[PDB]
Amino acid sequence: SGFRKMAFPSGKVEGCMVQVTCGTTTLNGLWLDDVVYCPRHVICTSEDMLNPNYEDLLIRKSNHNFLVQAGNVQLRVIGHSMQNCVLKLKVDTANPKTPKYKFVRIQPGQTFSVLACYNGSPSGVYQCAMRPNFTIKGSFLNGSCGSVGFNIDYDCVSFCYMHHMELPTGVHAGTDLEGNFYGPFVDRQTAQAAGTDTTITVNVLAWLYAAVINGDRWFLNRFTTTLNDFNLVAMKYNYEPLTQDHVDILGPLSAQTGIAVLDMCASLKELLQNGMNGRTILGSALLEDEFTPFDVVRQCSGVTFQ
Amino acid sequence: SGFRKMAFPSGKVEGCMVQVTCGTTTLNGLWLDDVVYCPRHVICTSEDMLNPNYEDLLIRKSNHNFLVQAGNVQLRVIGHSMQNCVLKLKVDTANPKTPKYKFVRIQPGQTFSVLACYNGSPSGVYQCAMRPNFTIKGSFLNGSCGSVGFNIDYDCVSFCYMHHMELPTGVHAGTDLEGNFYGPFVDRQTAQAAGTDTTITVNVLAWLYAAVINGDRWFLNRFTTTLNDFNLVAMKYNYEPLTQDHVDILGPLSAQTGIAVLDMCASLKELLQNGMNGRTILGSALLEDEFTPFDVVRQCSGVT
Ligand SMILES: O=C(c1cncc(Cl)c1)N1CCCN(Cc2ccccc2Cl)CC1
Ligand SMILES: O=C(c1cncc(Cl)c1)N1CCCN(Cc2ccccc2Cl)CC1
Ligand SMILES: [Br-]
Ligand SMILES: [Br-]
Ligand SMILES: [Cl-]
Ligand SMILES: [Cl-]
Ligand code: NA
Repeated sequence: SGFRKMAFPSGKVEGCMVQVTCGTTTLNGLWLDDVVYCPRHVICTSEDMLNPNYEDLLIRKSNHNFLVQAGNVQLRVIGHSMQNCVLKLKVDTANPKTPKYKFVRIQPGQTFSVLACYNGSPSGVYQCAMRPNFTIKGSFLNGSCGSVGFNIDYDCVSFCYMHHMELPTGVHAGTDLEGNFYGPFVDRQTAQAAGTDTTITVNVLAWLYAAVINGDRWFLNRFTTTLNDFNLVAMKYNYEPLTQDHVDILGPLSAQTGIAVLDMCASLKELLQNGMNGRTILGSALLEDEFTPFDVVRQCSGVTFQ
Repeated sequence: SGFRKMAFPSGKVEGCMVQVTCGTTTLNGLWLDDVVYCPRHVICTSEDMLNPNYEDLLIRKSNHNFLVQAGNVQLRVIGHSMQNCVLKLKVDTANPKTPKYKFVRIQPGQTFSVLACYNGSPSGVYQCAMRPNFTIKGSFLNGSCGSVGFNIDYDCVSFCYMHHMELPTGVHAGTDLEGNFYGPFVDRQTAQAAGTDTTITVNVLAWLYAAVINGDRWFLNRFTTTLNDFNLVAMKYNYEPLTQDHVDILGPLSAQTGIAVLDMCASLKELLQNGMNGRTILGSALLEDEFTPFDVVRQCSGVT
């Protein structure tokens, strides 16, 4: 029993973190095989950030303008290239600790673990979700760029996020490992701002299924709903629309608990209307939306406490 | 900016997890140098758990009764002994991945990271606090015994918890790595229950300082209080008493924000008496108590 924001064990990623320096700027890089990946903004000064021309900034650099440090060892850069907003530094040594990995671009609502790093050294690990507005609510300070997000389902690390910056509301923006930003964000100091965020409905439903698996049903009711009437209500509380794909993904949790998805939707409609009335669900006084259906299956028992 | 429940990176501990089997029972063990540590209840059948005489059950076991697997490698057991509620299996191979470590016993209110494991394989990491009632609100299923809790300082892992059991309310109990239980719990299938818990006041104050650092200041006010008047309110609301040592431990956060601890106590007193009036602090509608003052400094200063 229990239910916690559970990250993946971070060791396979810790062994890939390095420090990258270009001039006076230092940030983190990810060392996989003979390539170190990092935000291309490592080649900018603070002044360059208003309107950088990265092609022009990069042509002016040699391989030896990049210093890469892995623990106490300097790696020699032997090539460089830019792919979208990531810089790829080829080094003379393949990382002997490279795990089995892949790169995956995720969709809004998906979760991942973040290994926050500073100066190439890991500081901590926590879970995040890609918000519907393409930001993440992380915990990052100056020096954290280049920290990555990943999942490790089945011994393969799937890297899905690299940190590039903090927006004015204190939320975070970054790219996939091919250097494409999530959302409309750019690696330039523009007036970009996080759009209005919404709640990840399918994840709130998955977390209510977790609460039923763990033994609580107080929030259920005798009603059902159509999918369209549920979306018309949910959108008034700034919840994302629930699609038939989301209903399908909740199928295994519905089967384990015997609660039809549209009947859990009716329970959520009533929780939005009433609140908790001084109760909590899985230790929370608010509806949680950063556990996916897959995350609930990963953590909960496969037997419901009936 | 931002404030998350953050665990320590778990790699140094992952390299120490192994599977221990005794008869039909399999659980996790911690392999440091040439010793594997695990709960002593690994030697019990379900029937033995009702009234185990561990000395007698262990006297009936020899080295060959224990199978230890580290990944795909079988480690041969060459000695065994118990220390309190932990079994120590001496193995023929020293763990080449043993980190610098210590065994430390923590106090209620302190936090730590848990590496949940099953079949010797790490599955997940999360942050927990030792509650005032000596339980932990973990997340564990069958097969998780032997999972450990730890903190890291520089390169040294301080192991502080080994998982033994779940209580009827779904919370967890276990020992330090010397096998001494936290709380009045025993490794026997007999009636046991978590006692009434209380809220860790010093941690709620640390989290209010984290909220101010992150720009959430609505709960600040012109008032101050005294330690005695504040403690009368803490007692009424089932909060732990605040001591002068807690005021001193909050010193660095008080210096960083410029807010005296008794000034923040007056804010907490008003939140206890009035609620949040529909507002949230750091995204929470509850007063969070599983961040210590050091956890806030660690996260708000980027310690690696
Ligand atoms: O280390 C951090 C940082 C990360 N995360 C959080 C915090 Cl509080 C600081 N930096 C360091 C300088 C680099 N810029 C890049 C940039 C700023 C604004 C628009 C776009 C871009 Cl790409 C990011 C800021
Ligand atoms: O794997 C788990 C487990 C751990 N954590 C959570 C859950 Cl849901 C199961 N087991 C496995 C059998 C062993 N007993 C030992 C024991 C039971 C009752 C009183 C005291 C003791 Cl020490 C613990 C239960
Ligand atoms: Br006053
Ligand atoms: Br909450
Ligand atoms: Cl949590
Ligand atoms: Cl995968
Ligand atoms: Na005040």
